Amino acid sequence: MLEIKRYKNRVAARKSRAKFKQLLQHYREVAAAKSSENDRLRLLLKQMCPSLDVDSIIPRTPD
Amino acid sequence: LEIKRYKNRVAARKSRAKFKQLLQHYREVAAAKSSENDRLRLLLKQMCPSLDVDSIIPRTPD
DNA sequence: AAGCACTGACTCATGAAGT
DNA sequence: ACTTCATGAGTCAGTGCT
Repeated sequence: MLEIKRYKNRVAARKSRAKFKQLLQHYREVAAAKSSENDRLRLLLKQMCPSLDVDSIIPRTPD
Repeated sequence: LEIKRYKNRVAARKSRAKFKQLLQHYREVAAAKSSENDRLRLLLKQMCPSLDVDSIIPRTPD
C-alpha cells in the first residue's frame, strides 16, 4: 500500500505547491487591479465634484 | 556523523516564510483596496445619484 | 572562486472535511 | 472511526548570488 500512497502524495504535493504559486500570482494581480480602480474612482469623483477633497474624506492606503 | 543540515533547515523555513508573507501581504493589500473602493463607489452614488458608475468602472472580480 | 544562502521537489506525519 | 486529499516541515539536489 505504501508505494501507491507515496505516489499519490507526490502528486498532491506537486498540486499543492502549484496551487500556492498561482494563488500568489492571483493576489498580486488583484491587488494591482483594485489599486488602479481605486485611482480611477478617485479621479472620476473629482471630475464630477471638483469642489470635493476626496483624499481628505477617504484617505489613501499604501501599497 | 555531522552535517550542514542545520543551516538548510533554517534557510528552508526562511524561504517558506518569505513566500507565505508575500502572499499574506498581497491578500491584505487587495482586501484593503477593495473596502476602500466600496466606500468610494458609495460616496459617488450619494454624491451623484443619477450616474451609472458600474458602466464606467465595473467592479473588479475580487 | 568558491562557498553560502535560496528554492524546487520528495517524503513523512498531521490536519481537515466528508462518510 | 475510516478514507482521502491538502499542507507544514525536514531533507537532498540543483540554482543563483556576490
